[PDB]
Amino acid sequence: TANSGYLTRRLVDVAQDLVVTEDDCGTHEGIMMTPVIEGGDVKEPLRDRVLGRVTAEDVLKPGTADILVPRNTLLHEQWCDLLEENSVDAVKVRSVVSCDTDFGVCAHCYGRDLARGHIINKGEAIGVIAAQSIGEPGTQLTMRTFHIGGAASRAAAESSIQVKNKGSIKLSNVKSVVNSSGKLVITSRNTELKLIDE
Amino acid sequence: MARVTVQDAVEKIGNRFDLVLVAARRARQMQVGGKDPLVPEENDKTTVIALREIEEGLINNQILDVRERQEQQE
Amino acid sequence: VTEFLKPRLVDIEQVSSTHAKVTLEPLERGFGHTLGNALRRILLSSMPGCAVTEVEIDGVLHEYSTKEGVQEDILEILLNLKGLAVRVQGKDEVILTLNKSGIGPVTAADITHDGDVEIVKPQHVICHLTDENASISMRIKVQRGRGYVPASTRIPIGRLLVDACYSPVERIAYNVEAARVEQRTDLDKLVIEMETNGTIDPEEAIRRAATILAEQLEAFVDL
Amino acid sequence: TEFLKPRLVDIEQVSSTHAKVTLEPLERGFGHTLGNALRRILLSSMPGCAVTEVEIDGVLHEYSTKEGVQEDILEILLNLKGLAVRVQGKDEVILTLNKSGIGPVTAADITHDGDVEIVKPQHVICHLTDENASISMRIKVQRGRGYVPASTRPIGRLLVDACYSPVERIAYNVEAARVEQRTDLDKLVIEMETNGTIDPEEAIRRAATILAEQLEAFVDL
Amino acid sequence: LRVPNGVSGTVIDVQVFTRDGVEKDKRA
Amino acid sequence: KPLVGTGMERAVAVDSGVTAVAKRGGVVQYVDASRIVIKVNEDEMYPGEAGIDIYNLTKYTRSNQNTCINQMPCVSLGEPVERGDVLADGPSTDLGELAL
Amino acid sequence: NGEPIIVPSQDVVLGLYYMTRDCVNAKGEGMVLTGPKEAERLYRSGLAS
Amino acid sequence: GGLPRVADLFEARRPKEPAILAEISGVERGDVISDGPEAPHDILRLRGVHAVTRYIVNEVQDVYRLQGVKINDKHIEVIVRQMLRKATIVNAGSSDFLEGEQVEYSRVKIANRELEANGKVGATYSRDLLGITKASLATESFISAASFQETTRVL
Amino acid sequence: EIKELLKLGDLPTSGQIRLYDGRTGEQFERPVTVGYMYMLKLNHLVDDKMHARSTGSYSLVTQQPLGGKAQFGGQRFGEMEVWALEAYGAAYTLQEMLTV
Ligand SMILES: [Zn+2]
Repeated sequence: TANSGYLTRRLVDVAQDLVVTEDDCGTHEGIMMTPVIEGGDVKEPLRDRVLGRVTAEDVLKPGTADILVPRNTLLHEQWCDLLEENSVDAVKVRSVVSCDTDFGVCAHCYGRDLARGHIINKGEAIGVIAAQSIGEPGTQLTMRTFHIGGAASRAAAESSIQVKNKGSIKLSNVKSVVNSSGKLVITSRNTELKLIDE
Repeated sequence: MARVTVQDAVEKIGNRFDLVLVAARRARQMQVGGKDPLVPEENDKTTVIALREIEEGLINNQILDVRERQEQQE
Repeated sequence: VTEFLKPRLVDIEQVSSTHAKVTLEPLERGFGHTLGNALRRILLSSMPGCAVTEVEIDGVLHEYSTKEGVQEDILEILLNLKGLAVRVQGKDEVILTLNKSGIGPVTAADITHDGDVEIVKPQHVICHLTDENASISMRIKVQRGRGYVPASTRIPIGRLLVDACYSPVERIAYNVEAARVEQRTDLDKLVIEMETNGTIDPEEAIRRAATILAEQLEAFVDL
Repeated sequence: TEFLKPRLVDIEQVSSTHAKVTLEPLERGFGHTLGNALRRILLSSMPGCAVTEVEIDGVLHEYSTKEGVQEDILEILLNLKGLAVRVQGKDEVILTLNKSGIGPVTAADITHDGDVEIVKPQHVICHLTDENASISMRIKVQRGRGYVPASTRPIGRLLVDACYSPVERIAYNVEAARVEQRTDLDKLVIEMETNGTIDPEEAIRRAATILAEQLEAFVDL
Repeated sequence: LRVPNGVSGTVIDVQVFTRDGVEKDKRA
Repeated sequence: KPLVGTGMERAVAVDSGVTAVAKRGGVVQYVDASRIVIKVNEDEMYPGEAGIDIYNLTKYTRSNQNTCINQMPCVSLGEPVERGDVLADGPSTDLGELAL
Repeated sequence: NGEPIIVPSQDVVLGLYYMTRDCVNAKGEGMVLTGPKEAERLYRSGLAS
Repeated sequence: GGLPRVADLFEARRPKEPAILAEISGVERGDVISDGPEAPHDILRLRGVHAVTRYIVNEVQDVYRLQGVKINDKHIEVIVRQMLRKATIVNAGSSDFLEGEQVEYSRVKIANRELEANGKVGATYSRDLLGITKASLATESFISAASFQETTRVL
Repeated sequence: EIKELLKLGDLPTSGQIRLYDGRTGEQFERPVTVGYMYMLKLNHLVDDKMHARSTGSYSLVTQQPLGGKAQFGGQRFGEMEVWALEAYGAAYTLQEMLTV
């Protein structure tokens, strides 16, 4: 609990200053949100990755020269359903780090504040909220350790890989050699396997 | 209704942090000054009368500023 | 001593014609539950009134059968008849005839009038005739009884039994809150929310239930 | 469309405190309706007598001891709390107890009085262990209902918690019956277990009167 | 004034100590 | 007493020192709410000793945590007494057992 | 995050899914009803499970 | 077992076995030469703030996801932006800053905007990455730094 | 052995009996586990933990209310509570809890 409290205090004291100060800085760049999966089960689908984040650039549907949604708009639940229906892969959204405002952040880049359900107003202390949000789970889950009874939370390591669904195979950033048996033997440290449908 | 939730009260203003309108001027001039409440009191304490007034739509920053200007002249 | 507090019917609020709420304060600690539960059971299971119990339609014989010319299902017809409210003055059992031809809705106004039958809501819908030429002729049995009598418990080749909801009460509920006279907090407040089918007002039903319980208790009281 | 009003058909007394009362005939769905209300009224609203003040000549407070008596003053008060008495026409009465010599000081030692009646003379209050030792107490008995703590209510007067309720256990049951060739009817059998102070029929009639008086208000006006 | 707040009870024991040489007064 | 126990209550109650244990056997000559007097058996008394045992009990003395310490006799007149028998019950004790 | 904080737990869920869970061949199965009010009346009266 | 990884990530501690990244393209910029743990400083100075933000957010979310707790990314992004506030200037330009100095990024931005407004030459700079302790201890205001910790040094 | 002992005393083997609702006199739908269990009253009573202050005495070097129920002192509004008030954006409540 002491380590968790120290981490929380350090986060609060480092990120105490920034507050919303402006409505729209006017920039264009942003980071690219893509869905994340861990071995066959989508932990975070694309819907909640950009739920409440304003679009940066080129969010057009997979149809050439036609735009599904205009620029600099906030994604509601119906907007997210529209994205899911057309199955958009990844979207570029503007974030807090790539903002041009001085001594603070503007309302649009931060996006929707999760407590209220709409876009963030002016004068809300983002930094303290972020620090508390990052700090609470560590100390809470540390305190809740003895509930399980001290049993080891060890999951058996997987010796092999079996694909859940049928699809084409794909190898990304792979350097390999062929042994006598002919099986592809991986010789690169960061070889990744991605399963792609038809 | 108004005692439980102020969502309708803030819908007219549009900013939750702009409660300075409700408290700093309306409730104060009701409590200390001789200003009479608009809506019936219903035995409610002050600061709930004002919230009801903004909820219905009689009190807003422009209206209070205009009224202040009216009592500025003599 | 041998004296207790008397609430004296603090208030009644009418939501609609047949919906109401009644509030009594204060009561002796624990008497609210007794009064509320006794009234609820008596109102829900023992009040007498008249209602439809069986039907006969010449065209049909089976409950799951089908009949052409009507939009509503046979089960829907049975349910609509079950929802009908009737008042009878001086007869135990009544036979009613309903005949209709044309296209459009069929309501309670189309039923042939009898001397003792009174319908509170002619606006009640029975079925819809989407075929212009087709006609419907049917017979309805009305009986006076007590409480709810399901059709499965009870069980005339073409007679279809109807779950008879004789008691005029549609929904009864109660709740107990804490009331306070000066220097006393453990007392009780009773609120009763009631809704009837339109035969009588809820206040009259409450009065009838209280009277029934009083008559039941008349034998043991010394006074 | 006729209601049958029940009547109290017989009373049975298995012991001096355990009794059974039967009501017949009852309509369907009324046995539980009557039984639950009667139980909830009997368990909480019956009147009775209890001990409220005990005064001993040679003591000052409860946290003390007297020479010759085996028990503490606190245990003496706790034993006197369980005394069962009956009073006829007075609200409050005063009883006196005087004893000397070795022996169990029991309820029968209380001076015999015309109107106050003792139910269990074999109930023991204390013990005396010395020939020269002697005890003398005064008791005040009132009438009421419910549980009245001493905190809610001269040096040497000891206040004791009052438990006026004379009823300890109620258990009702509904049984099938054949009264007048009508299978819908049934009978209600109520088992009462008290301290022997209140008669069963009087308690039943008092409960019915209480419920009827409460029901009088439900005639809307 | 001296018995504190809401706690209330019965006085069961009273002890007294006086400095040596000074004669005891009244109750002591 | 605890209806379901482990059998270790007697040892704790006896070795706690809150109870009053009998040093010598005999017969209870006198019992009271604050004293016990035991007539010691013949073979246990000293040649010059009178032959009585006097136990004084503790009545309503506060503890460190402001609780109550009290002792109640659990014997009557004329009862035989052996060595180690529990004469009186201290706080949270019932006939020589730990009762919490 | 977007999830709410006031979520029923413990006894509330215990009652709720017990209300909503079904059983085979209970008392009163296979019956047609007017609406929820009749269902409440049938349950409180004891004519149906 | 995982919280110390989060503390190290937010403190920007050195991996002590850094991976080699090609500083200048010619091999492309940001490529890997010898495999190993990637230091955040190298990722930043070779691929911009966006790549280091992605790296830190992904690593922290990876640590937090096993336990099952859900934290939105914008909070970690705010923290990451809060860490990187200082810059080292490589060419002075027409401004008053001299050689390689650690200065606040906003002051540099207003200085560059003013110089571009007045028809002069702006300054050129590179980011820095600082741990939360170092970033909080090195700010414009000294009251906050004193009230945080290490009161004697700051005072 | 527990089941045999229960069977000896004429009680159900499963240990659960049908209970009835006190207020409505209606049978609970499922059998209920009832029995005898041994309970203790720990020395944390609400009679002693309750406290409240409006205005009393203050410290010397820093004119703030003292701490502790014995001295009739107020509660402490620490750093984390200030962070919570800041996160809500409550600026007047903080200013009254820090100065007035
Ligand atoms: Zn921006």
